Amino acid sequence: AEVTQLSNGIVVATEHNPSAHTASVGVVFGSGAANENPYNNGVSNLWKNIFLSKENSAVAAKEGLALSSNISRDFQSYIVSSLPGSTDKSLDFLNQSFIQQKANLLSSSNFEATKKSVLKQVQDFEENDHPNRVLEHLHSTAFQNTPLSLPTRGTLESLENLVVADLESFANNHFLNSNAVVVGTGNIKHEDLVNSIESKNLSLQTGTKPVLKKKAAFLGSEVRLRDDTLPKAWISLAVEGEPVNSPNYFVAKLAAQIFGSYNAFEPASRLQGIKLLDNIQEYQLCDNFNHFSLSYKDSGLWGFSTATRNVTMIDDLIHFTLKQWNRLTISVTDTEVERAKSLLKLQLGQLYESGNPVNDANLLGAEVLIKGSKLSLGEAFKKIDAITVKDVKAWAGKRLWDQDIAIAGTGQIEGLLDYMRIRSDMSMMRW
Amino acid sequence: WGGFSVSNPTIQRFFALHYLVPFIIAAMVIMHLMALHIHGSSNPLGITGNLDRIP
Ligand code: HEM
Repeated sequence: AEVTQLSNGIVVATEHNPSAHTASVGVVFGSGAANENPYNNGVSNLWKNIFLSKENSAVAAKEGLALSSNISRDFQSYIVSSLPGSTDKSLDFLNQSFIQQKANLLSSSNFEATKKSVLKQVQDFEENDHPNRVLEHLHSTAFQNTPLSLPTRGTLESLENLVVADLESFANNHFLNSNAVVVGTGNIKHEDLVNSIESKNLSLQTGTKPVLKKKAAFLGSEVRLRDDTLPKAWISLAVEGEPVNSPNYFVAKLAAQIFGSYNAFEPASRLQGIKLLDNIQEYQLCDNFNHFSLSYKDSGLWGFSTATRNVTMIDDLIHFTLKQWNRLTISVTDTEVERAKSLLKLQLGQLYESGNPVNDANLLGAEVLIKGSKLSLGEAFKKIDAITVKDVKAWAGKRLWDQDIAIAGTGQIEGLLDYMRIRSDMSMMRW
Repeated sequence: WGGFSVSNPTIQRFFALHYLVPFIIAAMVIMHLMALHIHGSSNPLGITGNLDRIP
């Protein structure tokens, strides 16, 4: 297992695996939804569905290729997959359809049909997908009036004002050679890829991207979307967390692993070594929860999400969870830290060593764009093993004890108390 | 009076009654707070308060 970075004008990164049976080749750009403004929000999500449109997918399918695309807050990628003997055809398809010609894809008949399909997807997301849209509303209230607040899909109000000239204006500012990384994963050797690119003279455009002026900033706030005709309540809560390239990046992920995830209907999930589960199962305070530690280029979020049918005891669920977060400053034990070390290593090993080269192409390109290289899994395991109890207590005294929070919620949330009752539970008046 | 005018038995029985009636008042205040717990308080607009409550 080894990565190889090489620059000749174009940054080329590979990750060779001679045991895999497919190969994957694409390009990742270093702009996401946090490089848009409130008037062209959704222009990245439209460029994805233009690339995945029917006439473009049909040209690829006669060659034997498949297409993927992903939109995030800091990056976006466009990936072609094939059998290991036809990576030259997949690199040709990325040259013709995406680099040279774009007036074929941006015809008026293709643009209006794609815009209709995207507007239906965003409408069905806002009406049916309740856990993921509460987490989207948590980002917009915590980073309000700041580039990290814009949703990755766009809104229905901002998507209908978009024309063809808005997509060409975004492509001239961000789809550049100094913003791009060419990636290759699966069964493909590194020097075979750099000689196929150098046998041509690929270059997107010369110049740099615009520089935004407002930096990300956390603000303690809340947003409530009450809907009494829904059968549950869905709540997210977080503090300000760690960015990428932070010295406390792995300590924050281990602290979330201490409290973990839960499913009340799976019998083995009920037997986990988490002390919070004693209070919750006595009166059945929720159906599921999960803790997270998200990281971006400038900021991050640390907290949990939950879903509940017990709508008269919502205040007991928030109170018991926040009293366990107080113990990370005061009285976290050594056996809880050793359990979280083994489970964080199992979770990280499953994320980076799945058998999908499309997942590996997204992870490799996003990390080379920020850091310039990639940290191996062997070196990440040695940083996790060196964390002590005193590292956890010093991190939680800075980020958790007596700090501001952000709350989002939907459904039957009448039993959720107001902000200052929840804010005062971030300290004990004992220590 | 305990007699024919305001005199010594009148003042002695008035002090003993004065000790007792504040304890009857304290029991009526408890019955007053029980009836208030059933319906809650009103508000200066005169209309229902069930839509927006704070603890
Ligand atoms: C020692 C005497 C008393 C005590 C300790 C007491 C106590 C209270 C308290 C704590 C409340 C709730 C808060 C408030 O609305 O101010 C209340 C409400 C109320 N009290 Fe009293 N009270 C006393 C005497 C009286 C008297 C003399 C009356 C009327 C003749 C009265 C009639 C009411 C009413 C109608 C309410 C409801 C007000 C509303 O909901 O808008 N109380 N009382």
